[PDB]
Amino acid sequence: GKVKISIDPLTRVEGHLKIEVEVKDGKVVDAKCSGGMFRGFEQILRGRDPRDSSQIVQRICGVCPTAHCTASVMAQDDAFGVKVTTNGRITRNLIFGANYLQSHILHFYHLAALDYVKGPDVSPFVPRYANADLLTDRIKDGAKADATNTYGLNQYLKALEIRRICHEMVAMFGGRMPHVQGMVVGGATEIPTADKVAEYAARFKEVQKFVIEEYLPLIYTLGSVYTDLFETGIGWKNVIAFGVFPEDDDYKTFLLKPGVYIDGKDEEFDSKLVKEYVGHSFFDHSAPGGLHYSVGETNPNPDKPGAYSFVKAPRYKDKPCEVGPLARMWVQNPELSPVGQKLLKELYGIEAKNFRDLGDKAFSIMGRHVARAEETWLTAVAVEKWLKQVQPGAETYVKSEIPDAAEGTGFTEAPRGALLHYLKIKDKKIENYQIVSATLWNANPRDDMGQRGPIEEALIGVPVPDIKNPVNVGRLVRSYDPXLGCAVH
Amino acid sequence: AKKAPVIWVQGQGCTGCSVSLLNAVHPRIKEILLDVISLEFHPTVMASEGEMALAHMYEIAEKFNGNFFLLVEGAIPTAKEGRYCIVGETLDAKGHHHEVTMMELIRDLAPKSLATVAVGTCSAYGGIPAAEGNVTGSKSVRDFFADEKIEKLLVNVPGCPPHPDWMVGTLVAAWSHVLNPTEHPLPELDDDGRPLLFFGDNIHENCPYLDKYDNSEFAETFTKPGCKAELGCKGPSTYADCAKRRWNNGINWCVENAVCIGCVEPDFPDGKSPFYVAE
Ligand code: SF4
Ligand code: SF4
Ligand code: SF4
Ligand code: FCO
Ligand SMILES: [Ca+2]
Ligand SMILES: [Ca+2]
Ligand SMILES: [Ca+2]
Ligand SMILES: [Cl-]
Ligand code: NI
Ligand SMILES: [S]
Repeated sequence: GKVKISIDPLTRVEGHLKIEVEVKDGKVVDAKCSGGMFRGFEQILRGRDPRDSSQIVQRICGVCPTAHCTASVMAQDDAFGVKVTTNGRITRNLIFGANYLQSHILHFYHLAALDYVKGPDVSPFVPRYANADLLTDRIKDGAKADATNTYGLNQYLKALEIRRICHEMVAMFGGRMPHVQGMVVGGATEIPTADKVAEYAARFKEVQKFVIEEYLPLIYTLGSVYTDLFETGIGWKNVIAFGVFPEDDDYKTFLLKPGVYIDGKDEEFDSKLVKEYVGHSFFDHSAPGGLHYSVGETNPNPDKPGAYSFVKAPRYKDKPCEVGPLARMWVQNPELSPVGQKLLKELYGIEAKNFRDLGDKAFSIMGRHVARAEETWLTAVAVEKWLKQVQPGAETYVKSEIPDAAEGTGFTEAPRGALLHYLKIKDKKIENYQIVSATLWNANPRDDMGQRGPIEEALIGVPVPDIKNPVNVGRLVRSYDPXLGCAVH
Repeated sequence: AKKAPVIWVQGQGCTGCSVSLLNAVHPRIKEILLDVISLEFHPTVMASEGEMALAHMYEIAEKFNGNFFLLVEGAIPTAKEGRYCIVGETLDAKGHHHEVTMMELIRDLAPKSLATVAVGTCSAYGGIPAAEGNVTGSKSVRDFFADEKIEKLLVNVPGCPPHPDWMVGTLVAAWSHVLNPTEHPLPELDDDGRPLLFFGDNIHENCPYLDKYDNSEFAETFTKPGCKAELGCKGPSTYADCAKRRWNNGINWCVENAVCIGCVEPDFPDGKSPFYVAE
């Protein structure tokens, strides 16, 4: 009595995604995640001036280009042997941090929320699933249903302007957005002025107000209606984080620290243990067993028997691990926002001080949205601080020369999860460039040993009581905020 | 107040053209969506998914045959029978599954459109996906149309990404033309099919640093005063109105901040590289 459901395109994610599930007795019993578009940035990059990479790589994704730019310039800093100044480090954090706010807001509202909020009766808000299990369906008190839906929809609409303001903030020291000009090997290209810091701060305060007063309350309210969605979309419960937003010049300390949590245990992150498998991916590897990214190979093969995705399969110590706000917030275990502490008590009867106090609820559809909203607040607190630390007039750029032969790796966290760029230089040109990038860790296919990727695994057990309206499949997938451009590059 | 019907499709794109559109002002995106266009299909933001989303796309392409704009973001890969870009899966009168390639989708929808508008350098000219080293046979809309012998009105709005003013302005001008062609002639296009409205000015000729250039005052590094030519600026060979319009609601632009990388040009990126070596 199994039924197959195939969803292609899985919309309201970035890029080209197919999801296939098998449903039996009202639950998903198997799943496959497929990325269907390939460009091959790692091939395109070969033979170029290594400095070009921080422009080229941004075109992997127009939603998170600052993350790729950050990883690239850090790889170049490493390979070129140059140390960034204090003000360069802070300026890079302000450019990138403004897009963290943009990205999370864009995701929750403009990608995720139409699985919960009933939009106006015009395209692109319709057509939609006939039985969509929305706020207007769930809340049985009709006036409360209308009021809550309108509350959510008005925030969706306002968030269009808030996310645009976040890009004004990115452009302030980044030049423009999408695709900044302001980050390069050696630091940042424009020294912040007192006036421009103040202009960034004024916009930031408006974004921060929306985060605290509108976004956080909506997420906690939404979860209080969809309590069942804290109880499904579980998955491996393995997470990894690389560290993001260095808080000192030697990159020893971060806003959100590196770490790994596997099978209920915390461990340190060791980059030597990252490798990629391609048994079910459209790629050929010269040797069996998975490849560390420092010897990564990008030889596309859409005819590979048994393969079903252009996404490779990264594993850590041969374990599937997921990434993103859930991962970072679990690893760091920061104190929850005052709003979160209050609304968890008021709306759920939950006493919680730190992120891990959510327990099992963290590893779920709603847990992922909560992690993302809380991280948006946490990032805003950091930006508010960096705005006081940044020094008008202080040098942000240090000169460098392209080395003949070198290697470098840039480690960061994209808004969607752990990101590194590995750069190998020979004869002053890119010899190899290997990208291991956020959604790659989430939306990957099975490895050579048949272990499902995190989204695939998290789909197992998701309720599908109505096969014609399988709304929880998309809800699970979108809780991960996938970027398939990033996943495949 | 009849809105322009739009079907927005993505090939080998990064969604940056879409994100740049979301940054529009005067009008802002809310007014664009509710008052200016009917965005019928767009994979990043639309409510429906899978079978329902594709069925709706095709229903619009039929009901509004010869009366919708096909907006294309990203390049069209032609190697390996189009299999480097699968845009969806369709289902027959029987129950079987068929993948749809970007090639198949464009071949299908372009003849149904009123006009095709290639937004971004990828769709207009090939861009980064079509750059040296790619193995996907990545192609622009104009080249794909030529290979396919498709004659459909085509307007290119390049940039990586294009400014929202360029996309909105071009689309509004096209729609105005359709509604009253003699009162609103189509914008004059250059040899590369992009409107002179936005791509007629040379960046360098219009640059506020031109006086410094003329006096041989060149910035020694990014954070020193002077013209940016020695840092790699491609303003001299690039045609766009960025010096006037600036970016992100007038907040900054590439040349003030750093360098122009020639992102609107048909030879971007290879003809504009290395980015940090002077022209
Ligand atoms: S033109 Fe540039 S911004 Fe637009 S899809 Fe292509 S790479 Fe992305
Ligand atoms: S080279 Fe660049 S910075 Fe200098 S005047 Fe020309 S466009 Fe302006
Ligand atoms: S200034 Fe140059 S790189 Fe920047 S948007 Fe304009 S054409 Fe593109
Ligand atoms: N955030 C983001 Fe994009 C993804 N996944 C990257 O890296
Ligand atoms: Ca195939
Ligand atoms: Ca890779
Ligand atoms: Ca033909
Ligand atoms: Cl703008
Ligand atoms: Ni992205
Ligand atoms: S980003």
